[PDB]
Amino acid sequence: DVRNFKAWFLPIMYSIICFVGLLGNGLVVLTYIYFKRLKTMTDTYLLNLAVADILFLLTLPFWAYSAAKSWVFGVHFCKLIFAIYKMSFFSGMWLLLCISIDRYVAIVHRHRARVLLISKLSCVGIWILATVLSIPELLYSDLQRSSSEQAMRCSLITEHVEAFITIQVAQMVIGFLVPLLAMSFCYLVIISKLHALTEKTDIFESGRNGNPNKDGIKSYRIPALLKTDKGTLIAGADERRLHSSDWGDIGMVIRRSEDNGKTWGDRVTITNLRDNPKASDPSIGSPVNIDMVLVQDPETKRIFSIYDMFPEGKGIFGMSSQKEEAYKKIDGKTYQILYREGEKGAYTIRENGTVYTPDGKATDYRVVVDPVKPAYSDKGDLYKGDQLLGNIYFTTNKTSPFRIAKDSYLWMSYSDDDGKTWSAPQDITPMVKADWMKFLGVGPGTGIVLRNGPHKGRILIPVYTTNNVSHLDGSQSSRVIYSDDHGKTWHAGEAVNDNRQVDGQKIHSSTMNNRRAQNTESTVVQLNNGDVKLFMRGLTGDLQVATSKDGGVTWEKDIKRYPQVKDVYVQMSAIHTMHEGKEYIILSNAGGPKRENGMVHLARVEENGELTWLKHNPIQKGEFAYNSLQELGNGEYGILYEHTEKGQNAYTLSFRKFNWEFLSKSKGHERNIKVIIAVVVVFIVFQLPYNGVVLAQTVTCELSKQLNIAYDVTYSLACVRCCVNPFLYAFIGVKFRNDLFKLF
Ligand SMILES: Cc1ccc([C@H](NC2=NS(=O)(=O)N=C2Nc2ccc(C)c(C(=O)N(C)C)c2O)C(C)(C)C)o1
Ligand code: NA
Repeated sequence: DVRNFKAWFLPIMYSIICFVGLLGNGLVVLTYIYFKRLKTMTDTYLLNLAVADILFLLTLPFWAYSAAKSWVFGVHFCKLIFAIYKMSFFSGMWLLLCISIDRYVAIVHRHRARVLLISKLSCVGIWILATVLSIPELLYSDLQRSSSEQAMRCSLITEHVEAFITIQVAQMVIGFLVPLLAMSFCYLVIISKLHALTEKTDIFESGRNGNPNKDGIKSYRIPALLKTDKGTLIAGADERRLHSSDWGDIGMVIRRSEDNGKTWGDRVTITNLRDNPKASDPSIGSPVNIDMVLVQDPETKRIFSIYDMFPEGKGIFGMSSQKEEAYKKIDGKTYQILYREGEKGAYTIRENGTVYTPDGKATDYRVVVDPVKPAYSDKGDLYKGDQLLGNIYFTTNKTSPFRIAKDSYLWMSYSDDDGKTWSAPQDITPMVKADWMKFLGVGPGTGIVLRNGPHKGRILIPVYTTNNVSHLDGSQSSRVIYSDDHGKTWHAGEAVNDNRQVDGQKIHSSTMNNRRAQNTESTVVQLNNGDVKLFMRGLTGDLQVATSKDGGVTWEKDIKRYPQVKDVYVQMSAIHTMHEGKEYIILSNAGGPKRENGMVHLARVEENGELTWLKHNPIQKGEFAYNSLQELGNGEYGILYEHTEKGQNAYTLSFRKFNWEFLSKSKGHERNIKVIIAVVVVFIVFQLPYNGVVLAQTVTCELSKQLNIAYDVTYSLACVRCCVNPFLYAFIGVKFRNDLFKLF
C-alpha cells in the first residue's frame, strides 16, 4: 500500500507554509526595526525567535525540490539543514525561557542602561548555546542510495547507530528539558501571583441558608485588618454565633496570617463573655461585645483592640430608657456602680472586686475584676465569699442580687506578642464618656498613630455619641478618643458637631436634634502636612470629610462634601499612602445604589490638604458592606470586607490583595496579555511531537511505516508553527497589530 502523489503533495505544502511563515515572520522583523527605540526585553527576545523561525523556514525550498525530484545539494548541505533545525528548536526553547525569567522578576526595567546589557548578552549566549548543541547533528544525516529507483534522498541515518544515545539525549536535556523545566517553574509561580491579586480568600466563613457553619457559628460581621511591625496580618471580626444582629452571643476574635495573607491561622479569642443560662430569649440573653478597632503603637509594639460592651439585652436597644448612673467618684477614685434588686442606692465595686454598700461598708460580695478563664468568660462573675452566685452583666432571671447600669460601655484589650495572646479587658468608659452622653461606641476598622507634628505618637480611635435629647434620631456625632501615653490613659476629643452651623444656628453634640446633621462611624487619616482627616458615615448621599488642625482634639467648622464619592450610609475605611514620591488616600466603600458593588477610590492629597479624586474602581461585585484597608508594602494593599455569595449568611469576611496597577489603571488594562502563553504552548505542542518521534526512531517493515507517517505529520506541524507564530502576535497580541497597522 504505497503512492507517489505524496511526492508532489509536499512541494505545495512546504511552499505555502514557507510564504505565510516568511511573510508573517518578515512583518515581525520590519515592525521591530522602525520601533526599535521603544523595545522591551521581550521585544528583543521575540525578534531573535523570528530569526530562528526564518532560518528554519529558509530550508523548506530544498525539501520541495527533493520531493519533486531528488537531493542535488550534497552531503554538506544535507548535514547542515538538520543541524540548522536544531538551532531553531533549541534557541526557541531558550528564548522562550528568557521571556519567563523576564516576566518572573517583573511579577515577583527600572534602569534601561542594563536592561540592554543582560538582554542582548543572552541573545548572543543562546545562539552560541543553540549552535554548539546542534553541531552534533552533522554526523547523523547524509545522502542515501535507498534502493528506491534512481533517487538520491537526504535523511537521518537508520537504526544501526547506537553510540548516539550518549550524545543526543544530552542535546535534548540541555536544549529542551532545561528550558521546559525552568519555564515551568517561572510560569507556575507567575500564575500563583496573578491568582493572589485577583481572587478573594474567605477568612471568616459564615454558615449557609441560615444554618451554622463548621464551628457552630452562623454569622461574622465587622472586619478590622491590621499589619503589624513583624509583617503579620491580623484580621478581626465579630463572631456572631446565633444570628447576624447587633446583639446576642458575640465574641471578639482574630486570625493571624504570617505570609502576607496567603494562609491564616486558627481563631484567637480576645473576649467572649458567658451567656446567661437562665435567660428567656437566648437570642438576646448574653452580654454583648460588638465592633472593634485595631491599632498597633509603633514604639512599644503593643496592639490594641477597642470595642463596645453592653450588659445582657438587645445591645444598644437594651439601654435603660431613663439614664442610670454607671460610675461614681469617691475620694478621688472612680468605681463602677452596682444596683441591687429591690433597692435604689448605688453599690460600688472597689479594690479587688469588693462590693461596698451605698454608705461605704464592705460586703462579703466580690466581683471577678481580674478574670482568668479562657476568653475571660468569667469577667463580671459575682461571688459571696468563695461561692459563685451570678454575674454583674446579667439583667434577667438573675441568680445574684447585683447588676451594673444598663448603659453603653467601651472596653480595651492589648497584645504584646503579635496578637497570639490578649490581656483581660480594661474598662476605659469613665475616661471618655461624659455625663450627657447616652451612647458612645467605636467606628469599627483600624485607628492610627500620628506620624508627624507636635502630637506625633498620639493614638486616635474613631467613636461616635448620642445624647438624651434625640438619641439615634438626631444626635449621632463623630469624634475621636486619643491617648498620648501609649495606651495607658484615654481622652475624648471634641465632636465635629460641637459649635457647628447647620441652618444658620450653632449646634452641639450634647444637645442637638437634627437627622441630616448626624455623622456616625468614621475612619481617620493623618496627612503629611499634619492635619487629621475624618471620613464619616452620614446621610447626604456623598462623602463627608472633617478636618482637624490640632491632632484630633477639635475640628474645623466646615464639613467638606465630595459628590465624586457616594456614601450609601454604610461604614467605610481609609488609609494614607505614598507612591513614587506623591501622597495619596485610598478609600473603600459600597458604590451603590445599595450595599453592593465594593469600590476602591483613589485620591491625591493636594498642597492645601484637599483631595483630588483620580480613580474609582470596583473591587467586589454584589453584596458589599463594612471593610478595612491596610498597606502591605511594595506597592500592595489588602482589604478585609463583608460579602455574601450563594446563600451565605450575612456576612462572610473575605480578603483581597491588590496593587497600584489595579488601583490606578482603567478597568480594561488588567494583565492576565499573556500572548506569551499562546506562543509557548504551540512551540511545545508542535515541535515536541517531531523531536520525540525522531528520538523513538532510534531505540515487518510496514510497522516502521507507522513510525514514518509519525515522522511526516509531526514534521509538518513543526513547519506550520513558524507561520502560526506571527498570527499569534496580531490576534491575541496587543502591541503588534496596533504597531504594524500604524506604520503602513
Ligand atoms: C517594538 C515592537 C513593535 C512590535 C513588537 C512586537 N512585540 C510584541 N508584539 S505583541 O504580540 O503585541 N507583544 C509584544 N511584546 C511583548 C509581549 C509581552 C510582554 C509582557 C511585553 C513586555 O515585555 N512588556 C514590558 C510590556 C511585550 O513587550 C515584536 C517584538 C513581536 C515585533 O515590538
Ligand atoms: Na515568529
